[PDB]
Amino acid sequence: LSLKLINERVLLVLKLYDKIDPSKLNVESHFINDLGLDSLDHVEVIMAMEDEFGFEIPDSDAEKLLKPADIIKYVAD
Amino acid sequence: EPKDIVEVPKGYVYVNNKELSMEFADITDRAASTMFFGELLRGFAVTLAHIFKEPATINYPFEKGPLSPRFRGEHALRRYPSGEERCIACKLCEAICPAQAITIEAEERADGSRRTTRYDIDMTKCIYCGFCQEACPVDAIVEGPNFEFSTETHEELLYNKEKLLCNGDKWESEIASNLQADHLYR
Amino acid sequence: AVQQVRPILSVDREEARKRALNLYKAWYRQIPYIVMDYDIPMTVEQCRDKLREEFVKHRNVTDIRVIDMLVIKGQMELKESVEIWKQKGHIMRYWKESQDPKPTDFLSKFIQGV
Amino acid sequence: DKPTVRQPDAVARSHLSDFGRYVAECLPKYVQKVQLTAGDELEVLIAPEGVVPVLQFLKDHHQAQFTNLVDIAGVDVPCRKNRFEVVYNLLSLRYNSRIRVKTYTDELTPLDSACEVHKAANWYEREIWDMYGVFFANHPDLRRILTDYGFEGHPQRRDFPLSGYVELRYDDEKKRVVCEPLELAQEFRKFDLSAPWEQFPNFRNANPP
Amino acid sequence: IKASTGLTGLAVSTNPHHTLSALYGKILRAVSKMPQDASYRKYTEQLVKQRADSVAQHKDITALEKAVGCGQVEELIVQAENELILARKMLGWKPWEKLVQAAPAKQWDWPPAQIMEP
Amino acid sequence: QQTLPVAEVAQNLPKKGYSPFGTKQSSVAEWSLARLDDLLNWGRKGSIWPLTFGLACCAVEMMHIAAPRYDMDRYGVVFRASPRQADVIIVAGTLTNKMAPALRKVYDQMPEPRWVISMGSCANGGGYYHYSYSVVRGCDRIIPVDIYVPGCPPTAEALMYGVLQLQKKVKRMKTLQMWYRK
Ligand code: SF4
Ligand code: SF4
Ligand code: SF4
Repeated sequence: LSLKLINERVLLVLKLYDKIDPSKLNVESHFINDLGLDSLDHVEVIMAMEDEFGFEIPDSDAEKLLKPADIIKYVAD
Repeated sequence: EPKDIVEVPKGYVYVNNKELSMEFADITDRAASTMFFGELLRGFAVTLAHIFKEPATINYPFEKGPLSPRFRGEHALRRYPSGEERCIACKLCEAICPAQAITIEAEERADGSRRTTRYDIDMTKCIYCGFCQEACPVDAIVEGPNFEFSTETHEELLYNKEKLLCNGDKWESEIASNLQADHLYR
Repeated sequence: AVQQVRPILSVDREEARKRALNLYKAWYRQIPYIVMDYDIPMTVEQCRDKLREEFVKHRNVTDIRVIDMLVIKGQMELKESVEIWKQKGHIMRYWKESQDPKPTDFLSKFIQGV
Repeated sequence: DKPTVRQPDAVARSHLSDFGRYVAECLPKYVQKVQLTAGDELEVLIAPEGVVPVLQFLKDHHQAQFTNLVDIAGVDVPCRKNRFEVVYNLLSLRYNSRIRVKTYTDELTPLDSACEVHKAANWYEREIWDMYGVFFANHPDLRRILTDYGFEGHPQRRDFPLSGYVELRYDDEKKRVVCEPLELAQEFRKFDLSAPWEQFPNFRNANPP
Repeated sequence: IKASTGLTGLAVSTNPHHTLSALYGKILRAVSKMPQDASYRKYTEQLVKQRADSVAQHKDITALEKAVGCGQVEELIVQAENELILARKMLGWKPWEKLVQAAPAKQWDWPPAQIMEP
Repeated sequence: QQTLPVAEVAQNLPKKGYSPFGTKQSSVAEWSLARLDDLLNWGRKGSIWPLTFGLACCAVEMMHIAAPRYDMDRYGVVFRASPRQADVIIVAGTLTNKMAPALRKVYDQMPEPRWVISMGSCANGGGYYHYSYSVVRGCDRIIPVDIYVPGCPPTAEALMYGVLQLQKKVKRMKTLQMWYRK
């Protein structure tokens, strides 16, 4: 559903997010290993992402999210 | 009289036990009061009656009291009729003071008598319990009759020995009279 | 040196890790309300740092029962702050603003005295 | 023959002794020990898990009918391994008697709340959590009841300084009251109230290992 | 019939003889499920018989209260409603078993913090 | 300590006069302000409205000052509830930390000129709980204090004597006479 619109949003959240670099900002990039974000920082991003999309992700739904690929696919719902 | 809804055992009094009669003689009596403010009428008689009593007010400060010789008030260090201070820095008063309001430092005087070089009471910490005057073995410290020593500064409520000694001279006549009239009980 | 004990809230470190993150959610959601409803100098970004700064204090904690207690107390404050039972003074108490810095270098402490 | 010594109430002592044993048979799983205090008052020392069972038994059993829960006192003893003890004072109006139930817990281990049996313990348990730091599982809403909001620590533990760590003052810069590290004009003057000579020989050899 | 119970919020009971009889009957069934050697089973089973028979023996509630003492018939019901709750709850706890938690050393020692010389 | 004058010495002293500023003003403008300054002080002196704080067991003896025996109202003292209309605050009791922000605010809401009275040892210096972990060691840490009434609790007359000290303190304000020099 409007995947490109979804993709630009998800990647916008990361670029809009601070303490991160737009380098390595691919769909396959790994948050805690490649992007190298603290597990607290990880929560800040995804739970900031809920603001732009206006969704509400439970923890058991939020835990799966490990990559922008996981988010962007999960976002499709 | 109406009956009691609950029978009463011995050694017990009930406050709302009597039921309400249903005879016209009584219902009308309740109705009349409920209808012409009868209950409130006697309430108004009582309050008006108090207009015609001497009010119990006292014209302080011209008239004041009454108190008793046991009254606990401001502190004062007494002294013997010779003039020598009674306190010997035994420090019983310091140890018993519930509020720890007393600080004493003692030193061998020049003439060699056990005496205080310091005796401070923090009147903003004292509770006027009176344990100090009960513990003093020589009646050195007493709670004088004075109860009018409000100040305008916190610092002025911390008494050092010179302030306490001054009180023991200003109030000496009355303290000696209270102790005489009260020591036998104590 | 291990002993059998009764759990507090969680049974596994992973569940404890899960609970702690939720407490971060609820606080991070709540900062915008606290700024509005308290007459305090601090802004959302400053506060959102204070949340990060202090969750870091308990960085080396390992025992799940200790982590449970921190989350019990951590949750209690949030309810007392989601409500305005905590007054303006108490919220700013998290910054210790009144206390001025005490230098750490030896020469400064020596000159300043103990 | 001697007026100063208090006269023991033997009849009340007799009933409590036998009924004290009675509880021991009915609740073997939990009742560790039953003892009759020198004040002719019964104490029932239970395991930590037997709180809700034992309290239920005393309130509902025909013979006990300890319907009225009066207190929940907490006692801190750093010497013991389970430093925190919790004491319930129950009253039985129908039988006109009092019984005490004690239990022990650690700093961390939770203690099963007894709001169910006697929901008079709604606040008493809240106080215990606040004052000592004993957590009560299954409580409706545990929360500090006495100390200041955001007060850190648990004041009534024996390992807590008397004056606390922080005072309050008003700072006209901030237009609000601020907390600073404690600073007393006059220290709390200790007194060493320790007698060098033992006075109560009956307790010298008491409590053999 | 009592006009009033005398206690606020406690209503006079209709057929207290039936209500008690059912409750005592229920208790003996719940108690029966418990192991025979359980001391609680021996006491309530003995007790409830002493209460149960008096309920059937007497047909006048005033006479019943004297025969049993222990409060008004309304309270007698209130009591009986409890041991159902206790007896039912206690079939889950199984209190008759051995001591669940052996006491720690010095955990019931008073006065505390004294050197013990071996 | 300055002792009182002897009768014979005092038998010569002139009558004190009401105003504490005397009638020795050099100019008309100064003298009018002095007399006009008395009019203010006479007003504020007459009607001092406490706030009905009543925190702790000094509060009970703060009721008996309004009781018929001593009758605070004789002096124009009238208890009031709202801090807006209240002129004086009688902090009577132990001001604990949980209360401390509440007293500060209530005091701030009081409009000037506002005077504070400290009743009893608790509010004076922390009193019997001076060393407690949850007690403000005296209300002067939080709000300025204008009169300290010692006691525990202060006797009813003792507080009455305190109130009269506040009247005398009010009586000698120089709000206008100091504007002229300013
Ligand atoms: S009256 Fe009591 S509290 Fe006051 S100084 Fe004496 S002993 Fe201490
Ligand atoms: S008890 Fe009496 S003699 Fe002893 S130190 Fe105190 S005042 Fe002096
Ligand atoms: S100063 Fe004394 S009377 Fe007043 S509140 Fe404190 S303890 Fe009570």
